[PDB]
Amino acid sequence: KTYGQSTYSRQIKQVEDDIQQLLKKINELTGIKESDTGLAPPALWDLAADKQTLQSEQPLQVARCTKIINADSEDPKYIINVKQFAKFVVDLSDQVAPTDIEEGMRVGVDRNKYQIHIPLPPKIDPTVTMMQVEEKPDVTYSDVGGCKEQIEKLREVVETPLLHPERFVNLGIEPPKGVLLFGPPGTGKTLCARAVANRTDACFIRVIGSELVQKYVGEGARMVRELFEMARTKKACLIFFDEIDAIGGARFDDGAGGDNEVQRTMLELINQLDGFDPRGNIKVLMATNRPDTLDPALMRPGRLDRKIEFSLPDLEGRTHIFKIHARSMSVERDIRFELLARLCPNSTGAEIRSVCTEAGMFAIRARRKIATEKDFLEAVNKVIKSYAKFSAT
Amino acid sequence: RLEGGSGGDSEVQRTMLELLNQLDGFEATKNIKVIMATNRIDILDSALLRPGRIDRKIEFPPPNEEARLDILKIHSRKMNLTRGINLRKIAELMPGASGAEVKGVCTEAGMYALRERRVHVTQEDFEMAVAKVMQKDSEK
Amino acid sequence: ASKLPLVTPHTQCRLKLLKLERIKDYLLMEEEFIRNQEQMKPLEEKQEEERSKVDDLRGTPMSVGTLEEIIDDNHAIVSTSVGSEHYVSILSFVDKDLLEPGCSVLLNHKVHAVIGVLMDDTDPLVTVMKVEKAPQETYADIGGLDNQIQEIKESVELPLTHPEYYEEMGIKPPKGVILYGPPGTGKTLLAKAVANQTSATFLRVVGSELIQKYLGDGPKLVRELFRVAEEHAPSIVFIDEIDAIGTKRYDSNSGGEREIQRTMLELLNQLDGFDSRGDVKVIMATNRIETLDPALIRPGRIDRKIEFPLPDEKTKKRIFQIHTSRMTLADDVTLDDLIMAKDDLSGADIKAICTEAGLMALRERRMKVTNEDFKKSKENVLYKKQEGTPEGLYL
Amino acid sequence: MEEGGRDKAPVQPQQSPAAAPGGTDEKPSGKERRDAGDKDKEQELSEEDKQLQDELEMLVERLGEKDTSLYRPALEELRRQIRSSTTSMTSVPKPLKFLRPHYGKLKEIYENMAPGENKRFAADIISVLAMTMSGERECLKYRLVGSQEELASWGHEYVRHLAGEVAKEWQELDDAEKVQREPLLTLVKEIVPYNMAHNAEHEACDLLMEIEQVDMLEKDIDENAYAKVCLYLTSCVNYVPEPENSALLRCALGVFRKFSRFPEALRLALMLNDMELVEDIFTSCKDVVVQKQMAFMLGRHGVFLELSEDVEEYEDLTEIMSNVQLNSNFLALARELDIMEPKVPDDIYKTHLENNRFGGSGSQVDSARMNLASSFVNGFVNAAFGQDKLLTDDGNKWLYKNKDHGMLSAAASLGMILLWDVDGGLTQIDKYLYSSEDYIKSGALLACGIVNSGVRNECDPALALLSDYVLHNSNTMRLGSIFGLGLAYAGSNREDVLTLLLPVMGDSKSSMEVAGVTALACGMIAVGSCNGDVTSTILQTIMEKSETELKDTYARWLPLGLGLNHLGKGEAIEAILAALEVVSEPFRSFANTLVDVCAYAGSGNVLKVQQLLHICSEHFDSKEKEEDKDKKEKKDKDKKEAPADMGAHQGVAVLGIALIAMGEEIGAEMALRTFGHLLRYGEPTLRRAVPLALALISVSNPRLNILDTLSKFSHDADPEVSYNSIFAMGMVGSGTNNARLAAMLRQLAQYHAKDPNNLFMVRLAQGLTHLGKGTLTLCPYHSDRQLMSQVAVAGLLTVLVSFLDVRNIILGKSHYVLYGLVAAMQPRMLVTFDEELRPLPVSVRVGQAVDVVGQAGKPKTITGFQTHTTPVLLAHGERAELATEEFLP
Amino acid sequence: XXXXXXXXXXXXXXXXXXXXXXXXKXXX
Amino acid sequence: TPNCRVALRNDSYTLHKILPNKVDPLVSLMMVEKVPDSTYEMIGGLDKQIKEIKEVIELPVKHPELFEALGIAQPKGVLLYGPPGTGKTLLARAVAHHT
Ligand SMILES: Nc1ncnc2c1ncn2[C@@H]1O[C@H](COP(=O)(O)OP(=O)(O)OP(=O)(O)O)[C@@H](O)[C@H]1O
Ligand SMILES: Nc1ncnc2c1ncn2[C@@H]1O[C@H](COP(=O)(O)OP(=O)(O)O)[C@@H](O)[C@H]1O
Ligand SMILES: [Mg+2]
Repeated sequence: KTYGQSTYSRQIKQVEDDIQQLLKKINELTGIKESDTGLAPPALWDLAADKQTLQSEQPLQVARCTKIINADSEDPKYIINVKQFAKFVVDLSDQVAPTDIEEGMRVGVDRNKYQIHIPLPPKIDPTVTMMQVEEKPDVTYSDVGGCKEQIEKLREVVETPLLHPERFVNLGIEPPKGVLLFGPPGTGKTLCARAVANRTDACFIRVIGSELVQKYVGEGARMVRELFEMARTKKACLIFFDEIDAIGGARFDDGAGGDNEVQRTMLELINQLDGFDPRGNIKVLMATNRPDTLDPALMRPGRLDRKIEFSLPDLEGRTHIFKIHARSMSVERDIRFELLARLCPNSTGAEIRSVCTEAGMFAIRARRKIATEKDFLEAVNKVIKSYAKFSAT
Repeated sequence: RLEGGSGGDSEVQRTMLELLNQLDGFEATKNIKVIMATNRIDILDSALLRPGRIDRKIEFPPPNEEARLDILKIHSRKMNLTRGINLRKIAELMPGASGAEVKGVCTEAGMYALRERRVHVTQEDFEMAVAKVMQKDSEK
Repeated sequence: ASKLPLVTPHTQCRLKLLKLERIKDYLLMEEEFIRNQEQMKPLEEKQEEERSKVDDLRGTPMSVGTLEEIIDDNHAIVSTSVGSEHYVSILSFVDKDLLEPGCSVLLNHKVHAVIGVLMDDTDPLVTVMKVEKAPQETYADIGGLDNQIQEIKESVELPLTHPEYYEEMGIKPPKGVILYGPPGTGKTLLAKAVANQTSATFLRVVGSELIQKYLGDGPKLVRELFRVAEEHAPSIVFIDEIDAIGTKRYDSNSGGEREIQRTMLELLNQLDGFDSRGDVKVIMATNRIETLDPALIRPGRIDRKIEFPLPDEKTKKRIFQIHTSRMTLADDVTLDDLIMAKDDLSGADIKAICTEAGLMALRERRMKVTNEDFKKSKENVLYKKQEGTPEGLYL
Repeated sequence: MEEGGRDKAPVQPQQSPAAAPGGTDEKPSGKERRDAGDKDKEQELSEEDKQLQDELEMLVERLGEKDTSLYRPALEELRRQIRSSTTSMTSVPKPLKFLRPHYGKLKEIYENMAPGENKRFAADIISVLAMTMSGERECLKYRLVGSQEELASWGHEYVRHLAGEVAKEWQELDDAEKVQREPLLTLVKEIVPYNMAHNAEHEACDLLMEIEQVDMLEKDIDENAYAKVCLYLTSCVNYVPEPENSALLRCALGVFRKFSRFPEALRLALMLNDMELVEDIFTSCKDVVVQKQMAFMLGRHGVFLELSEDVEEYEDLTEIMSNVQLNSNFLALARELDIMEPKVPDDIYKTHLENNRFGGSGSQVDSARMNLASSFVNGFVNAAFGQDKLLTDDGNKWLYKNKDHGMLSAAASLGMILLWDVDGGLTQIDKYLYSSEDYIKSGALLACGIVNSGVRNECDPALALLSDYVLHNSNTMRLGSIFGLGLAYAGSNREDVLTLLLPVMGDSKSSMEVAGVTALACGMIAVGSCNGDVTSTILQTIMEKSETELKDTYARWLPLGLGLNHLGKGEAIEAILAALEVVSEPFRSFANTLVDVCAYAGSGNVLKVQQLLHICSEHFDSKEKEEDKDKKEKKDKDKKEAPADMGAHQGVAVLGIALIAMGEEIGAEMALRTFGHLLRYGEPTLRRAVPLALALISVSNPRLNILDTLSKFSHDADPEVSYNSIFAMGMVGSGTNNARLAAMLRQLAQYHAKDPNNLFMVRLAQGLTHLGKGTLTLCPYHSDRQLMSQVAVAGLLTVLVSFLDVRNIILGKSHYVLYGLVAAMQPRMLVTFDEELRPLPVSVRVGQAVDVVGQAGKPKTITGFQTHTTPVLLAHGERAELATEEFLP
Repeated sequence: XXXXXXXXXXXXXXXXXXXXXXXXKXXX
Repeated sequence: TPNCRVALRNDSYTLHKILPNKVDPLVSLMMVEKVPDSTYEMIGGLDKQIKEIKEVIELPVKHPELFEALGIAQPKGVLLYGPPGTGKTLLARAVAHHT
């Protein structure tokens, strides 16, 4: 029928199972009020419901929000629309200082006498809010081993002015404000993107390249404005592009009736990158697989300065990436990896990790608790034979 | 299909998903078939509808002399016409007319009957109406 | 509800036996304390007294608004039915946890304060694309694979049904699986068979229907597909027929083909670029395998590649049996007249035979089954292949 | 289903074992050679683990079970080799031959004779042959033997060595993560004789590995965060010698055997303190082991390092005692004037600027009891060297204006201004001392004990405050003179000045508030011995409390120092001592719940937690022992702060539902002091659920009960965004929630989170989890707030300067001998890694990265990089030494 | 096949009503 | 009932009275179940297509037991195609009478 996998297998299980059933049967025995078409459970608003709600009824107001057009002289005398109600000439209430009421500002205005009470943060549409990352993944610089030249070049540019604005002052230079990354795939482009977004000390902003192509004209450009407007507010922010071939590579005009709307969007990226009132503290990283069919307006330095390529390292990066991926698993102490790397001369780090995840499958092809070296021998026995007579290769 | 899909749902494909919902539900025909006839056959979503839902397709060729003669008698059935006429000559004056063009002839014969101030419909009315509709059919 | 977050022994260690019995003690005693409330002071304090305090606090006419943005903790911005927007404070009566932008609310008259939330409907996109129920036959339908069955089971099912072995060694399961082979093999069958016997949600996508005559909608349907698949449930995303929509950059032209390039470029990032999607199973099916873009073929995206061959005389004897399992069979027929003879024809051809014999019999209004039913049906399925063949004599 | 034709093993191993009783008698070759030909083959068809289905092991026992039942017993002439062929083959399928009542009969095939060296055919196999079965042996079979008959027959004798080699086998097959399965064996086998199991497994671990110590090492203390009382007594001393015998990591002695100080024996950690004084090589591990021995979990060690090496190796002692404490003063002197702080911020009171325009005008509040809080604009912000010349003029005018207890309070605020000081702290008091007032001097001389707190050098053991005390014929000269010295010498266990201040208890001069804080003063000193304190207290208790049935000045102060003198031991002897000692009426048996659970600060003993609620649950109790169920709930507050987040979620789940919703007086008066004692960092679960009973004051009760829960809801230090919660409540609390009774209290709550910018570490959790009491200084206050009438008179001694054991804050210091290194540090969210794929990504919030004095925070395990090797102690503890080494190109 | 589009606006109507028992002088 | 008019107060927005449904717009334009007459087999020139419809619609209706004996499902959906006005309408009009 069945058997014990480890000793008291059901004996810990139903002890856990009925008490989760009992945590239910507590609540209906106490009386639980759930699913009451959009309310709160009663155990925490019964001591909220009384007169410190009337403290939100009678002292608080409605404060209808608006938008500012301009100011006047000697006095505020502000001209303001609501949204579609009426445009008014109104005044601030006395609870503000007439300093941060600059033009083009969403502000809240009293409903009765039409006076300004609260300045509000501006309208950021959610489609670019969902590309600000707001968290940072756990990727260490040590995890991208095998790239001693490439990380060192990229350390010099993205990291060091943002954390040491001293040496560049004392010598009098300007850092190369934009870097392109390229190479064969699966090599470590996205790893370095995550690893810099780890230690950023900045407002790292993700951009997927094909999120700009849309159905209407000009709205794809209107994204790029809102990016570089938040960039000038969030001082010293990073912007990562990825697969910039969708943003535009050519200016096909022999039969100029094909792609045009991506060209207009790509020209808007050109102007707000460099030209007429520079950006200050913004660094741009790009990453593509074919850096050959791009527009040479991007290839102009000032915009894209360093061309860092990612190769298949030699023989010792593979041994080190082995020591990155096969440090973190449960193996035998009889490791060796110069034997392993000489068996796979042409391979990516993705193909390295694919072997290490394949190696754990053989222990689960078997019924083991561990990863044996001879099992990992048998893991590297198949994947040599697997990669010799692979379907695509 | 999902051409007018995530961009507003267009209210019509949502009805079609409820068409597919009930036919998926239960019929086994039970006593009831459904019949559908279309031109512009290569646009809809028939590949999902091939297994179980709908079935065999039947082609319709352009008609013939014995076909158009029967089509003439059916669409000229609801009239007040006069006998003493060769409808078979009328069917054989049309080499490649369609059945919908036959319906337009029976209107023009009733139109020629009106300008007679008669409720008779003679052979003279059809013989001019066949020449008129085929003159209207003289563009390609 | 979120009573204790610790699971870290994850075995038959004595630690879980101690911790969960502590949780058994803190819950029994909380119950046995509160059982002695309805025994000695069994009062009904807040049946209507909580309600009539609040139903009189809110207005009797309720008005439905719409969330726009959320500011610090109590005041957010809303939108009325016409567009007039109000910077009103919410109360501690509404679930603040299911309060995301783009949702309907309930408002007041004088202060227009947010009083309650109205629950949402079901999105149409699940009802479009999800095979909702267990559609079709189980593993009694398949004809003798037993190795291809074994690979998909330990890649999807055994990770999902019994996750305990991967978390012993800490090794993540492989992500992507390609199904490929000659057409008529059973690629759609094996997807639907796993869709039959499953515990998570399944999503079927025809790849040819990802080409809009508008533009930008290619990547738009992709970025919403995995968005729904992530937000809904444990999910298995199956996309049939990616071979004629995502092949390679064959001439690097423009005018539509450049748009198709952009759709696959979004799909490539939406498959795997950033913030690993989690509990998302991707299964892809092709006929041809060679003219595929190798940036999709690389590991990190797809790790399993499974050949689908054609058996000759062994599994067919059940495929001819299963397709004739629900029909009559007069004694004049032998399946070895056709199984032993020819060795290449697909399982789809076998279904094409086993339906045509049912067509030939009832067209002539006859009884059960003749041998000449299977004779003429096999002859027909030859011409069903051969009349679309330009082959002469040795090419 | 392609069966039939290839079923070789379902036929001939179905026939020849059925022909084995047909070939046992009259066939001497077929009895053994077909047995050996079956035994090697089933062993051959079992070692590969790619097939859990075996073609015999789920096939032969359809008849092989009834075969072996008539082959093994019924033969009755079992030879010397045919038992090594039968039992070696037939003991293999028996966990799958039998169903779930196998557990009594893993022996009717195996213990006929265990055939030879069973791992000879069970070496390479992981768990299928016998390794799960051996765990099935030690679960049920050995435990019924080893319940009362451990010293017994073959069920223990060979079973010791049989488990002796299986426990080696977990680190022998592949050395997997099931190293920790050996404590799943060693603890389940002989649960109470764990040390007799561990003693064989100590030396087996001593020769096992020196790389495969550390994860089983932390697995032991994983199993020692909580246990049964005798198990927590047993495995923690087994934990000790593994960094002493196998490894010499050995810098995890002093703090992680403070783990083992109080359970096993106080002298045992002193023998380990002697083991500190053994491993004297050379200084770097030595200096940091003895860094913690002064002001990080205990003091009282300054008498054991004046032996024969007083040159530098024993001259660290005074350097530990006060000089690194003066380097701890050099933290707030040098490093914290650099980061943020000029001497007078003063402007959290000025942050109440916008209130005067919110609703017209202001200048309405003229309450003289707000002037109590006006000292704390000077008071709390000037901790860690906020020295003030003439910035105390708000005190200096109010010292000479009114408010006798505030004359005491403003003079007691000066000691918190000069905190951790010995150099000129008395020089600042003396100019403000000579006013010849009972309230000014006894506030100032009590503040003298605050200044030299943590120093314990020669300042005044009997010099100043003993000369202050002998002046008594009167008020707080009688009272406030015993308090500062017992506060200053709390961390010591010195006997002499305890006996200088035992005639305070032995005077029987019936000033009740003096003898009450006398038990508070002497209780802060000792936690172990000196039963004569427990004698001297209960003599006056039977004299005074027996001839009364009155106020909690009797009850909140006298039994507490008893529990302070008997804190922290799960032995349940001190309960037998103290509860049988004051066998008495129930208002004196209010003291039953005190010393019962004061010995029970933190462990796993939920059998006490059930007697913590089931006896006095509610009873509806018409105003007789409502205080008794309050203090019974007070002792629910500990045993919850240190199971390391285990009962903390269980505590907030119970008390948020059971008491505050559906209780009457236990909930609606008192049950919020858990959150003022359990959590000390603030998280939006409890930080929002408390104003969901605090913004609603529910004014029908004596509403200062809920306004008591106003004050120590702000008992979460480490300043936050919760100014929104307090200042909005101060706005509704100006007119309403009247300023006559709480205008001090709200701003006491307001000014407390930003005590300074730094120095918030009050959690009673050091290293990772050890106590460092601490508890003796805080718990006087939360006992004191029961409930009213001390907001005016008596609690002003307490409410200012009750808890004063903040140990400092930060871990960013390097202390390589010159103290010039900064670091390359890396702050993160707290660890999650317990047992997964070795080695492990230790934390998750790697985005922050600093180098120098940056903050501590609640959930933080900060590590480093750059190959500095950080080789000191590998736990943490805020004075890492950080030698350097880079042999890795 | 790869063809963009513009857009348009359909503005809603608006109407107001009162109890109309308010006099508008107050001057003089 | 859902999709039903109600009388509503202007001040407290309370219901007064259920207003009746004006017409049911589906059931006002309920599709006609008019008399299934044939013009008979005399649509000659289409007789091959007529034999197809009998063997796909009439043969399931007339002969269920041939499908019940042989064990095959009866069809329920037939697609017709061609130029418009070639009897797409009038032929299925006739077949519904022959059955
Ligand atoms: N040098 C390396 N060191 C460690 N891991 C690597 C290395 N190269 C590749 N990998 C592994 O391979 C996977 C793929 O890396 P990455 O995502 O950067 O490819 P990519 O460059 O983004 O591919 P594409 O060019 O197709 O976008 C990563 O998850 C990483 O774990
Ligand atoms: N092994 C099999 N057992 C039963 N039926 C099969 C088998 N192989 C193929 N078939 C039949 O052939 C068809 C195979 O579908 P499939 O090969 O997935 O189409 P495609 O590959 O073109 O998507 C199914 O309809 C099924 O009835
Ligand atoms: Mg990439």
